[PDB]
Amino acid sequence: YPVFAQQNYANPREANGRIVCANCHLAQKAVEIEVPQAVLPDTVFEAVIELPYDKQVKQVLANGKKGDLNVGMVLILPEGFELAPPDRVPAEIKEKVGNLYYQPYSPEQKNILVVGPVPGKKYSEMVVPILSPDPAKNKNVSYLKYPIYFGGNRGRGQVYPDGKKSNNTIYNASAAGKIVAITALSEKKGGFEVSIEKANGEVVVDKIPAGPDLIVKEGQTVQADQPLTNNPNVGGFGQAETEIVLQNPAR
Amino acid sequence: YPVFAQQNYANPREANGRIVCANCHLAQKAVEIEVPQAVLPDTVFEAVIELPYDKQVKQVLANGKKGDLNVGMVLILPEGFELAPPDRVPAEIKEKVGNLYYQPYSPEQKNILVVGPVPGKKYSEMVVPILSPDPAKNKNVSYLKYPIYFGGNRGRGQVYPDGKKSNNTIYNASAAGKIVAITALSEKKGGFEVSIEKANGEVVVDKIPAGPDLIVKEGQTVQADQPLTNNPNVGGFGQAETEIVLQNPAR
Amino acid sequence: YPVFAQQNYANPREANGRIVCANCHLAQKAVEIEVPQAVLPDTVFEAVIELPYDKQVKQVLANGKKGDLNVGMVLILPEGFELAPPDRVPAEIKEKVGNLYYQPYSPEQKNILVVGPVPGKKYSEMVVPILSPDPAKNKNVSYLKYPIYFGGNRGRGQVYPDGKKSNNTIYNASAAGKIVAITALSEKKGGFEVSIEKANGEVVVDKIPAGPDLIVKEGQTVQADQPLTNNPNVGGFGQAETEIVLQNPAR
Ligand code: HEM
Ligand code: HEM
Ligand code: HEM
Repeated sequence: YPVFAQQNYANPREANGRIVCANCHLAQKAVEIEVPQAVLPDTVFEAVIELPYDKQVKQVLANGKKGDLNVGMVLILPEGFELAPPDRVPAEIKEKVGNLYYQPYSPEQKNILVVGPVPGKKYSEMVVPILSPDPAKNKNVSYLKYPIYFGGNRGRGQVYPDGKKSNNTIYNASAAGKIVAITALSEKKGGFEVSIEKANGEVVVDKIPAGPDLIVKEGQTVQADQPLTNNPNVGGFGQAETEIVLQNPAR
Repeated sequence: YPVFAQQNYANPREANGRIVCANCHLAQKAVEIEVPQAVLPDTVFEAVIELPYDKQVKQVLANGKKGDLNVGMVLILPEGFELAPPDRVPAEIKEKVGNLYYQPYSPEQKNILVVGPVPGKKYSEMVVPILSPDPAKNKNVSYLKYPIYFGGNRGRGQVYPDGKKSNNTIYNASAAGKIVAITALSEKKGGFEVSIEKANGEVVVDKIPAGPDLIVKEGQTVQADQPLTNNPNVGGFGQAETEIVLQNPAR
Repeated sequence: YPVFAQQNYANPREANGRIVCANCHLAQKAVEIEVPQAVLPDTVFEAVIELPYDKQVKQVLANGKKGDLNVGMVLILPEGFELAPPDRVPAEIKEKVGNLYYQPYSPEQKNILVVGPVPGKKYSEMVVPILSPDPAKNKNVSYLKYPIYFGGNRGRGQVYPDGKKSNNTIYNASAAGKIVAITALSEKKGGFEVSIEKANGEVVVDKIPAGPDLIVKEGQTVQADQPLTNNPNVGGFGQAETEIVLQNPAR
């Protein structure tokens, strides 16, 4: 979740421009963002983001069951830009925003906003109220064309903060050998146990949680790291970059 | 504690199933819950929950020493279901339950119960006396197969409501540089103070409470937010789910 | 803006005499400046500048729309000359000067004045109240014929300090190929996305902000750097040079 990024990465955007969500949300899926080409200083504007996907397709949940997807994002704005205060957000805009609670990536990064998890059904499109800075009061900001970086995700990740794989990813053979057995993990607790008899005769047992479907058969020989299941993931992460000009007014 | 969730989260369960304890109890540790396949209306059934862990493995305590772990949990029951009143719990069951005090998440949420902190050595397994609602009198409940969500934790968390870290977690360098000095935080209580000479001459001192162990030496160089200690945490949070059929008496 | 020059160029005039505004305001447009041929020591005189342009012609704004042009300038006076303080400017002149706030290029360069952005509608002609030095006190100056350099602009520039293009300039193809598609960058705010399929099947997408007009069509084949739009710029930067004699009054 955005909280996983926050708790494990001080900067959500890596040197090459990759947003850290990608370190765990391994599938790529297009997203979009639009902001006005230009805005006056100390003015509230809207950032409209889209995280499209097929609402009819459900995902594997942590409990192994199928369910709806949820969305989240991280928006990296120029230094000085901030989430617009509620007292600066017009009712018409609060209406478009809805019941969302944008938060700064950290108290020391008010220019980086996150939100989520929130229902994909209702928030595949979101509006972010942003307050532009004033170069006349903030020496760290100028009347320039500034880049804006966006990262948007839908669906559960493939790996956890501890490095363990979630049940929403591909599982591969720990060793090469003949599959001598495939046992159902339980009755309520789905999953499987794949026994691989190595060339030396030792048997290893690979545990596979419920979620992914097996693509291997008993008696089948597999190579080490060969996929033993398909990929159950139906979600993905996408990035988009845009820009905005902080106008320099004067009459 | 379960109270932290109560004081900070209105709903302990998020849309995808994640239970809020996960926000501060970063370690994942399986748990189990079992209830009868079905139950008649207005009847007391027992929910048996387990929070297994090696009782021989001591955890880091707040004072810096190693000691026993406590357990806690949040149980999400369908509306209408509540803790069975004492006058409805048979002597036999009260004896199994023990001196546990299950409390509603809030006065308006009797269908959500919590317990803890309580000694894991004595409560690694618990019995919760539940009273099934009566569709005949409660129109908000019907004869359906109802889900039951459980979240159980053992061991101290890694972060508090305000973001501060406990001493039962990993401490990382607050800045990149070379460790020019490592001093004891407390002469007698342990803990450390690692002085890091930044790449700009400026020296910073990172305080490390007693509890975790240092994995860096004097003169060593470290990167921004690089592990200065191990991860002392031996506990964990886990979620389990189940279901029960609210039976309609024939005749 | 004049501030871009101030923040990026220590000296607004290069050795060859080109004024730094020209590094970003690529269209040359005549300007005029007049100062009397001579002035007495410690005397307030006027510099009358003209930044002519067709007031009926609107320019492209940063937001993509059309609007008025702002003007600004840099005035390089001989060492010792400065903006005449208010107490030394006759109401007659202050009235001509209007509500303009001439400022030194930097605190150390009182002899170099800048102003703007200000509306060209009202300030296409400006009056600058200058105080001549006195070789009797400022021995760094004498009774000579001194050069004066002027740089005046109107309209938005073509490139920012970081090299990014503004939307008030020509956009060219990033690579040679055939335009396989042209879509709106913004559904309601304009702008375009030109898809160029180059020889080896690869496709690149050039983003053109709202402002310039496309001079190309889908199905058309272009060459690298070939203009994809017109030049929306209707403003311009001009320089002028004059001189003034610091008189040595009979004694
Ligand atoms: C970082 C800014 C970031 C975003 C964006 C993000 C979003 C996100 C959402 C919306 C969910 C819920 C999806 C759903 O369909 O329910 C979610 C879930 C998981 N994430 Fe995530 N996530 C971001 C970053 C990261 C990082 C850096 C990690 C881990 C270190 C990570 C991992 C995961 C995992 C695992 C899940 C699934 C949780 C589960 O229910 O099993 N994410 N993320
Ligand atoms: C919510 C339902 C929830 C549970 C379950 C839970 C349990 C729990 C226990 C039983 C302890 C004590 C364990 C021990 O060995 O002493 C405990 C301790 C801490 N918790 Fe917790 N906790 C739940 C939720 C949360 C939340 C949301 C936070 C904070 C915002 C949180 C944090 C912590 C921390 C830190 C501790 C350590 C306290 C200390 O001894 O210093 N918990 N929790
Ligand atoms: C320096 C002495 C200098 C002057 C004079 C000048 C003036 C100027 C004005 C008055 C404007 C506003 C015009 C309008 O119609 O809105 C303006 C705008 C831009 N400038 Fe400029 N400018 C001078 C110098 C420079 C320099 C050296 C740069 C860049 C490093 C530069 C660039 C631009 C750009 C681009 C703009 C457009 C800003 C926008 O509205 O998007 N100028 N300048």
